Amino acid sequence: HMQHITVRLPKKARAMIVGEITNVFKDKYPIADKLKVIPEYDVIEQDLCKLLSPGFPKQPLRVYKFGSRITGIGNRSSDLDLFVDIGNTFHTFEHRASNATVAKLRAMRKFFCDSEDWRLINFIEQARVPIIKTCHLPTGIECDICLNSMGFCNTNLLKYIFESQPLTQYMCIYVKNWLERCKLTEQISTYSITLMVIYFLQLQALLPPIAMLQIEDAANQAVLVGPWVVNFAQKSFSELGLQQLKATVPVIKGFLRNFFAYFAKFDYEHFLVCPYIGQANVEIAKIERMLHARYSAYVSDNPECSIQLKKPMVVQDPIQLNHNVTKAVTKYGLQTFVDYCQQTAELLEEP
RNA sequence: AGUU
Repeated sequence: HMQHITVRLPKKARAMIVGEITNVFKDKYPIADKLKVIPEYDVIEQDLCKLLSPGFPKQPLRVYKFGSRITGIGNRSSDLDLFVDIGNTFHTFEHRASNATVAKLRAMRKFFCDSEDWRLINFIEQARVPIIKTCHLPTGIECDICLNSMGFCNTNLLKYIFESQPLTQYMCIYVKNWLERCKLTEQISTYSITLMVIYFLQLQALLPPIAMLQIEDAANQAVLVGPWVVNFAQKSFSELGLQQLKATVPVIKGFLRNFFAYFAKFDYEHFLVCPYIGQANVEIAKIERMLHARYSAYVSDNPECSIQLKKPMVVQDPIQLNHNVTKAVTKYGLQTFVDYCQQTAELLEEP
């Protein structure tokens, strides 16, 4: 009994949806806002610089913090993501880590192992973005350490979006928690659903297309990481012509109802979630011809690194345009997601 | 498949 039967929304999610929206945020939003900046992070950054510099003498070293804590959707149990730039690699793109990058990460491992200030949790060199997971013992904060600047770049984009249009931030906190209660996080990450929220609000004219923030003319040049444009015009929404909403409980509830209803009925077979273009009905069959000329040139030289479109669910990263962030979602995982969306939208209704 |  599979495709003809709806996957039942888990009880742990149902209780939270049917419970008042207020109790969702009463603690979670103020906590998430406070975790954007705490002094603990300066201790981590300084300790990490002190730890690793002797391992890379005569090379510049800068640490960049990113991820959910930094954008404003974290909680006390969230990891802190850290990009360690040794030797000015910020503007270098590696879809999969180079051997040189792996050798650098390998060399970093023994420092965390040897240092009493850090507990090594895992060393993941075979991931697309290899990482060292380690606990910073003085603060107790778990850190994911990588050698790839792109997550930092999209964090700064999210931070601008969230600060300009706080509704986005409230919605992301809600759907992050919904994913956890639905036990969907193995298939759909917090970052993936953040891009889905962004795209949904773009369709409502509440957020700009990312492409529109990256016009290349006399006033505005690109910051490039490989072929990707990672900066954006930090224009006020007043200049952009976009209204800025106060997120209230009824406002949030109404947008979340429409969010879940929209992704319950989205045609994942023919369309992709596309915060770069930020318009309705962006066709899987067309997207590769809609990107900037650097994309086509990049795939010409990296033919196995074009966006993976032959997948049940396509959500394109707005900066790293060759990345379908949901490429690992299975047909049954997508069916589960859409069913959960459908049931959540129903429970958020008030006829 | 593992950060975002």
